[PDB]
Amino acid sequence: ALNMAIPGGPKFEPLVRWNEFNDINKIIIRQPIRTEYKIAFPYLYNNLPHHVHLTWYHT
Amino acid sequence: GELYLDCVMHDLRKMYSEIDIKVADPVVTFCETVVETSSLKCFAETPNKKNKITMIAEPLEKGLAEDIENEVVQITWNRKKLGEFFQTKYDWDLLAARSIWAFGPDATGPNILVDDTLPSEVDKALLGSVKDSIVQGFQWGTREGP
Amino acid sequence: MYNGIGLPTPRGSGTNGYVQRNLSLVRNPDILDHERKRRVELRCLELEEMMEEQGYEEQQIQEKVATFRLMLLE
Amino acid sequence: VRKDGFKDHPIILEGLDLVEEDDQFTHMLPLEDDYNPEDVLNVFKMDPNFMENEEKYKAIKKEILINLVSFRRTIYLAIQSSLDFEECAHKLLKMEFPESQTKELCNMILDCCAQQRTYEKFFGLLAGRFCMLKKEYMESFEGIFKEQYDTIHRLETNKLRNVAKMFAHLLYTDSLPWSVLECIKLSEETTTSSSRIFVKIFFQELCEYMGLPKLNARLKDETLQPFFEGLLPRDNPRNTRFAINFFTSIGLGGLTDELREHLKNT
Amino acid sequence: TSYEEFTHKDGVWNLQNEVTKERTAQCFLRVDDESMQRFHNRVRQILMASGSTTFTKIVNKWNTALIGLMTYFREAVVNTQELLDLLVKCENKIQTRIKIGLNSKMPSRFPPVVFYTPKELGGLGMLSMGHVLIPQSDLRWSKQTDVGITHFRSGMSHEEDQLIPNLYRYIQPWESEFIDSQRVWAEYALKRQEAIAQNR
Repeated sequence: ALNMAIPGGPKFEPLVRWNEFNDINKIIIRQPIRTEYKIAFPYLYNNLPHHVHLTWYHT
Repeated sequence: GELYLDCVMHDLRKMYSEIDIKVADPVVTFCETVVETSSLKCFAETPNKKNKITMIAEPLEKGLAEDIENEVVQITWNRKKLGEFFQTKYDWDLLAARSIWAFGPDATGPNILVDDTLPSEVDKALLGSVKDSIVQGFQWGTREGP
Repeated sequence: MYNGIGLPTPRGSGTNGYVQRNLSLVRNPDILDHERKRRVELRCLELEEMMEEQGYEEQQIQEKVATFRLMLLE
Repeated sequence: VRKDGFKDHPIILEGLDLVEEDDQFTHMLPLEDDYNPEDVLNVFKMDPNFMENEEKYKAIKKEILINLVSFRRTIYLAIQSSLDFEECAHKLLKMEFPESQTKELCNMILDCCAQQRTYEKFFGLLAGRFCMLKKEYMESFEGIFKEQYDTIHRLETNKLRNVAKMFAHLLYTDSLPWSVLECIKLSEETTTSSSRIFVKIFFQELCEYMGLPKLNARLKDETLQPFFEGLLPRDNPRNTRFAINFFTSIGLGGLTDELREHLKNT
Repeated sequence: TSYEEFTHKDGVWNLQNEVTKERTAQCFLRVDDESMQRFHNRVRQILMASGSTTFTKIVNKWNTALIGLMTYFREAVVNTQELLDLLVKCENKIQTRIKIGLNSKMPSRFPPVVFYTPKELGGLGMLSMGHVLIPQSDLRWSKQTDVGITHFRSGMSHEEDQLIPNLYRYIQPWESEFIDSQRVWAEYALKRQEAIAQNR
């Protein structure tokens, strides 16, 4: 539903098919925000989260 | 935490607003501390150029910040009780312990306003008269931070 | 497809896919003048004279000790 | 000790297993049992069968007593297949050559630019990326740079032009240090005409792609004057005259104004 | 320019001053979008006329248009990565048009041996664009900045290593061509002057 995939995970079609948040003078980069982070916290990391299924947490 | 804020943003995006809302990067907030004292005895003065105030900023000790933040010592204590607290375990001078005026940016914040002035003890009644306004200026300065 | 890197599907293109890592990427004098008076006031407080249990007599003894300390420092 | 299983101090230790377990015997002698200390055989005795005992002890003692061509082909095919030097270095790190042939790798870098009619910055950027990934390619480039200065005269004019552009693109990009550049000596007696033309083309590319006050700043710092004293001797002053007129007749001037006033006051 | 000069992959002309003979500026070179539009329309004309055209003539049309565009542009090609995507897609589409002209789309039945063999050896000899690796970087910061190369994608799935040679490693760059042209023509002018002067 958000069209990014694990290298071990399968790939699919895109389901759907300027911002000052993308300013380089307001973004500090220390660690990369990778696929796992955006999957685990979709409302935190993925703008426009649509039809997103939230995972189970740690049993 | 990130799970807490993702839950908050999920509640905002689903129940409390129907609007798709862009989210920036998560960062943290910092504070301001110092390493060495103020090398200049620096002053300012009132817009009517009569009252001239000179003060220096220096680092605090180890346990004092967490003690004020946990309210181990209080300004609600007696001044002698606060002096005994600063003199038994922090080994302060009694004059420097009685020189303490206010604590930090808020109620019991980790900054210590020491007013030890022998040139200005000749007008210490006027100094105590302007003590409260010095306390709100100190609280506002430590609240904002330059 | 992985992260924001790579084409989302190889069906549209003629590629197979297989995004892979670039291995070739590299990797104070007024403070001292006040501190002299602070040491003078510290000597004034350490004079104390709270052993004879006097009032103005202990204040006069502490003033005598303070003027003795000022004469010794000067 | 029970959790680690006595890993640091095992029961089986080296330096004490000099006896076979088949020849040894396992007997359980307890402390609470009547364990004889066997002090009878420890001391010497005057046995009447001493000759037979000595014979038995002596009997017991006697009983116990090519690829380089395929390397060139693979290197050249990967170079001509690769569009970018980034893709070329990534392909070479994919195929993972051993470090025993990094000088041969530098050799087929310099030869693949030597085959070019016109200099392309592809090979210079590849050389700089090889310098800036691992240090061993940089040391191989330094050693082959000294060897190329030893063998300037073997190459033709466009070949020496391309090799001069290699060493320029190593040095204005700071991919090689300036410390190995003391192999060049500005001496008209020993250096070849090809060496002088090589140094002239290399310094012309330096003066083109980076500024001449910046070049004088790079050339007049005191730390690299132990490596510039081959270039700038200020001794046997006909060689100083040769250096002055050489850096003037290139088209620069300027760089030898210190040598000019040295010639004036000496 | 901040930092220093940019050691660039021949698609930036370092601009030499006439007086000081020094690079004082940099000229980033890219390809116009209408040029890729016209090239894609030329490939569309090739596939348009491919219904009654033999395979060798199709390879000739492809190679002619490809070397015309490639020798016209050369240096600015490497800065335009969507041109490389169009090249890979059009190479795959003409190979797919060959797989439509035959009644098989089997990739084992269609190796690159049948395409990259020259017709002097009885093959086709169609040229080599898409046996390279597309550079990949951040799509967030690609629109704003220039962030270098972080990853690589294959052009098309070929048989393992291949190392099929790219044509840009046989065409000389424009800046080197102009510099060598000026040097060679000045040297020829001095040679002609010497021939006139000695009357030799």
